[PDB]
Amino acid sequence: ENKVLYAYVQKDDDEITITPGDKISLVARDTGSGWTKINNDTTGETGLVPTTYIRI
Ligand SMILES: [Mg+2]
Repeated sequence: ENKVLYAYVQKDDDEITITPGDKISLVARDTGSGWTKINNDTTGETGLVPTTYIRI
């Protein structure tokens, strides 16, 4: 299953918070920015997180 490995707190409007154990789903893979767009179904939010912090 998809995983949050490392916690990240939102820092700009396009980002979202993730914490280990949250249920996530992919929106769009990183194209070279270092960020992946996801949904966090635990929190209900959608946006960018650092790619290395998750496994999708
Ligand atoms: Mg912005």
